[PDB]
Amino acid sequence: ELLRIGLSVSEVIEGYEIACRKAHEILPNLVCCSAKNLRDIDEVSSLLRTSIMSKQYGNEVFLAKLIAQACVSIFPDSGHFNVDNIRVCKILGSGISSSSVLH
Amino acid sequence: AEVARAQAALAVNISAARGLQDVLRTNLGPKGTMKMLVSGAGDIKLTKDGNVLLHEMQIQHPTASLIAKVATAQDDITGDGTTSNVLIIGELLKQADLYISEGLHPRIITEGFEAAKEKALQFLEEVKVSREMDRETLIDVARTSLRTKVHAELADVLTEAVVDSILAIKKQDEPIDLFMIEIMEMKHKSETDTSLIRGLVLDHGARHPDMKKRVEDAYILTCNVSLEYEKTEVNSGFFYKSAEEREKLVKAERKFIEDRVKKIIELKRKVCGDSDKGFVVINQKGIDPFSLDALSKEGIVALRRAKRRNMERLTLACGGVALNSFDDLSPDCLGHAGLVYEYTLGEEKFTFIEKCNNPRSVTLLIKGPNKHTLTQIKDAVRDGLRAVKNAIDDGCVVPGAGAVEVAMAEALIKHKPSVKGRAQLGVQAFADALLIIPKVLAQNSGFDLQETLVKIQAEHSESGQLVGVDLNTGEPMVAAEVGVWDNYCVKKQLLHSCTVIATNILLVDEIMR
Amino acid sequence: EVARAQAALAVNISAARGLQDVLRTNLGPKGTMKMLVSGAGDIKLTKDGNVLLHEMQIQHPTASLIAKVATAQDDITGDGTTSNVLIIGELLKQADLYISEGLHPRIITEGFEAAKEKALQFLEEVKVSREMDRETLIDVARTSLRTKVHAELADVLTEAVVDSILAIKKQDEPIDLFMIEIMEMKHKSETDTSLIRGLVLDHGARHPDMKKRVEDAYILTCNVSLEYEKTEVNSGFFYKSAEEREKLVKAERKFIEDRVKKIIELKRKVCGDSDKGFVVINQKGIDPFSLDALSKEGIVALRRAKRRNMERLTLACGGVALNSFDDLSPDCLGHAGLVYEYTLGEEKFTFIEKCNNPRSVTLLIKGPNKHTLTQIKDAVRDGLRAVKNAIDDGCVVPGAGAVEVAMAEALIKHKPSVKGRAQLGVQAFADALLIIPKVLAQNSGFDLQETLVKIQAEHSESGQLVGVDLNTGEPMVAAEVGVWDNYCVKKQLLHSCTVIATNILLVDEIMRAG
Repeated sequence: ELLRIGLSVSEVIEGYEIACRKAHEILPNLVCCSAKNLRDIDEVSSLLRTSIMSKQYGNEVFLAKLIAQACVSIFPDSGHFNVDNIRVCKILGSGISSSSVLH
Repeated sequence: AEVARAQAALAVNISAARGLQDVLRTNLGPKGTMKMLVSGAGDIKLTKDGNVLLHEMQIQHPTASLIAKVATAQDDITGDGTTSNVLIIGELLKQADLYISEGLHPRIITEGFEAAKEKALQFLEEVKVSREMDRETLIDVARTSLRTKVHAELADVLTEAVVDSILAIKKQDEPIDLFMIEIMEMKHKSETDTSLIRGLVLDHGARHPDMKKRVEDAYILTCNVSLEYEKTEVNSGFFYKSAEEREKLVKAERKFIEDRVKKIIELKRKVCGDSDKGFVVINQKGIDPFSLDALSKEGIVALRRAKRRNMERLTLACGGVALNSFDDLSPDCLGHAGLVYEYTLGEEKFTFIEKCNNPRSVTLLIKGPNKHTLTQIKDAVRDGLRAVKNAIDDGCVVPGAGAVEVAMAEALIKHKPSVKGRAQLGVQAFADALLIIPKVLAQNSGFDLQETLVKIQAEHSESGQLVGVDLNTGEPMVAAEVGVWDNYCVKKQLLHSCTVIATNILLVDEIMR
Repeated sequence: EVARAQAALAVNISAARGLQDVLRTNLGPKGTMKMLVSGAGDIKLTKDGNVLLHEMQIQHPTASLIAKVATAQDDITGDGTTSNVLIIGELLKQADLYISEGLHPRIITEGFEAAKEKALQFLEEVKVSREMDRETLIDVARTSLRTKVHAELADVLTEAVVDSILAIKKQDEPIDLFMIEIMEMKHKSETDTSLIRGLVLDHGARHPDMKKRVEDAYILTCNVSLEYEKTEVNSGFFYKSAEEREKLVKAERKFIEDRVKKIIELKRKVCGDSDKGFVVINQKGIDPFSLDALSKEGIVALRRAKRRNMERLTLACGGVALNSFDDLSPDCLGHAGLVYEYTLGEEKFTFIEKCNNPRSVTLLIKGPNKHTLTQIKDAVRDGLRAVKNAIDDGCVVPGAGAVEVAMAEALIKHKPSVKGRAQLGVQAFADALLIIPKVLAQNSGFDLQETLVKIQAEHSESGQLVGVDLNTGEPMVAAEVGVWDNYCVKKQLLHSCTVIATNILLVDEIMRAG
């Protein structure tokens, strides 16, 4: 449109830029509550549930609880978290919700 | 075979150039863009700088060969104007085109040009004022020379670091920076950025707790050829005279490693006295774990993989002599970096060779995870480095943003070349290529390359005012106040590389295939 | 379909060049004539801008558009038609060059307007009064004919030109709507243009010994029939039944024979003396025994004249339109100081002259009797149309593009708008000026520019009007050269120049419609 309207390249780019600067400014303001536990599966699972929501159509709570367990309980803290804290042995049989976290 | 002659050969020339040139006109000032470049390799490159686009790929014409020629001039001789140099010629060509569109000799219109360039050169001396090589005076030149080359915000953070680099000098005064360029591209959370890090930086350094990360007193044995052979400036076999001799060397090869650390552990105490002064062997190949540890354990810092450049800049930086062996050396030749500091940033160690005894070599740490970002930011640096180095080499400085061109095109007021008027036309032709910077910007930026420049012209015809199209919004102002000030190295040379190639095509009436 | 955006413009301005081109020398002493076997298909010969326009069949709309607005100025000027065509395209290119550079045509049109007025404003500055004398009448009549014909034929006609216009200043009439009575003689020779301060008729009718030399001229110019239709008519043409058409004719010759006797005493009342010459002029035929017995009365009589002639003779001779052959007043019947029936070629041309009014005055051109004879005619009439402007205004100015550079010297340097937005159109405006002198000179000789700078520098030196010498292709001061525009023409041109070049510059589209 701004190309049809005739606005130049950097012009509207400066538009989104200073605005994504403006938006990044508002993003901490639009933080709505918070939560975490360096240990707890369930509370941490919900974010890990809802982040994988987009990335999963499958069990939201079950992979919530596993990776929450996994990410947490592979660690003495989980105040630290790293690249591979969790790996996978992909194995069939039984159920897909038979999946288990073994550190 | 066949040929082309008269204006037929000429038309092919003048059309191919101005057909290629306006493609390049998409980019200049900050309001230019970064032109996508994909050569035969497949990599995307975004550059507002001429040399990249010009010397990588071209739509193939007989004119495309000469354009990189005078493009090999501007970046070489200056480095600022590569973006600017191209947009001048075809604007002059379309002018001269009119005169041969009228019909005339390309020879007589040839003679109508170079004097005007020679005039403008005079006029360039005239209108400019010699300016300080002071850091902050350079900034207004620095941003602009960078910004005429590359987009503002990059040029803006470059304005700081480039000047910080070109002011880093020992007063080695050059048009460019050879040693002040040490570029470290680092995968980082910053996609486009350059970190100024003083002193020679080494490609890497080796980790070990006993190996000193901090060497303030460095006795540097430059080290290339590995631990695995005795007194060797090159790795080669002492064995392998038959088939079973292949096994014997590697059985004796671990011996030289301990022999070599034995040299370095004693050569430390030889040269350094006690172990408090870190003895530096920068081993430009991999250090074997035993001697990696045993040099660590003795206090020697055995550094893994410097560069041949980091070997030669070391010969410069540390004021000491390099070596390709780890052999015991007389304590004299051993390099001294007032700081040898291995620096782990991200996962990678960059060993500073600092307090350079010749700090003409500094280092820039380039940032990106994505090479397309990491290449482009690297690209904007160095064309602007030599551009801003043309600021601090030049006690003369020429004010930018069309301040000096209206001081020519108007002060070229004609019948000064009255003879045939062909110069009066040729100077007019030349006068009309002057304003491409006031043109391309008010083009790129708001309003009109024309309707704003008429003010520029007018407002310069007003009060002799230094005036110009903004690099940014394309509206009139006073270009002296704005500080936009072009390198004095650019202007003169910027003219030469134009009219010399603009002279050739005119005298070229012929082409054959 | 339609043609929009730039396409509504290019085709118009692209057509406006080759048009402009061919006639680039239709003009000045450098001017070159053109023919047409093409446009109207006949054998045709013409030199003038507007006149060569109409002759062609011009299917491009713009080609027809200027023909209108040019004809307006073509009327009084008669030259500069070819001229005004040239500067407009010279203007259109620069404006196109802006839109080629890219820009808005209406703010560009807006850019003409001060410049036009500024040039108009300059036009009264550059208009220099040479009042009407034969010199200014010569030098404008020739430079017009030097434009339209040979400088030879210019000075050949420049006599005949000033010939009639002396009596129109006796009329004190700044225009010539008469004395423009022209007779075209059958001869071998083009150049012979005979001044007759009266009229000429090709007549003297069918009979000699009528005293075709009439010193005391008493002119009855009549449409009465001393001869008439023998054709079959009832309602005015052939009637379905044959016979009723017949009864009409037997009253014809009797009516004619009677009017002979009416002229007898019409000779006796009027004159009574053959020594006092009487002239009959019939708009229709005259039977032989009429003229024969009218020759017996000491009367020459001219059958089948024309309405202008009747009126012009009613004017010039103080003559009559009177309808009768009955006894009439001699003072009614007009007078000429001399009357003679002259013969060159086949037909006997009555030279009536020293007429009571030197009002309708014959300039009699001989000629090859061709489109060439037609060619040599149209120009001298325009040669007048030049000098009438010279008679019109008091200000007659050096020609050959003398004014053009000084305007571009006047206009552009200081911005006449002091404003670029208009200066755009102004820079476009003041380039239009220069083409005619610089195109003709370079056609006639040395180039636009190297000649310009010579005309420029001397203007730049003096500001005096140095024109072009088209005898070379170099500048001279067109004062001495004699090529002299009036203020009228150059006044008129920018009007016809600009207003047509503007609205067409502002075409936002063109469409085949219905």
